[PDB]
Amino acid sequence: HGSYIDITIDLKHYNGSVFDLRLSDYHPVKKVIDIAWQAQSVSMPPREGHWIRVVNKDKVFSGECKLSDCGITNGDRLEIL
Repeated sequence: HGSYIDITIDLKHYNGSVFDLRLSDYHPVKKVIDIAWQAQSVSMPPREGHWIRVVNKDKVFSGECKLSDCGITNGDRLEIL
């Protein structure tokens, strides 16, 4: 169910790492955050609100939005705030 997209996650506001991710766009922008914490050594944790900024598009989305509904596609870089 959905459609696979290749994106980049940027933890600039945390340990500063950057990884690439491929997942179904029917997922909530929030999913990128769960995955981010599982995959990386982020001794933080994440900030409430779960807000993301699509760097290449200079637009912020609520972590509750559906990725597809945010026009987020391959190439997009999501900066977790």
